[PDB]
Amino acid sequence: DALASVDGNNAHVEGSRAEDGEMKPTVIKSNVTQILRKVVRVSDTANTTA
Amino acid sequence: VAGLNDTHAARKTGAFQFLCAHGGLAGGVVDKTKNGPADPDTGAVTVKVAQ
Repeated sequence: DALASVDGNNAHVEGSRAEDGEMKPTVIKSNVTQILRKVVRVSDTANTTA
Repeated sequence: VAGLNDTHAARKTGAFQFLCAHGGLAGGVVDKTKNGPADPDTGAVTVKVAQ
């Protein structure tokens, strides 16, 4: 929710009323996780050799 | 919905009937004629109509 852009023309009268509202959103930044998998299948016979 | 400051419409709270198994609406108020939906788990109907 960083600040707004500077208003270099922020000049007003001495007897003026405020202007309209300043409704701003509530922007959110989001992300999602990722599943990393590593499978390894080795026969039992190959596990007995030397 | 953002941008509208006060031009929004009023709000209403779910009354005793809405929060129950009303089973339909007749506009801005719950309907007083249609029996509520039967509980899926059990065979109960908590919103009935006098015979």
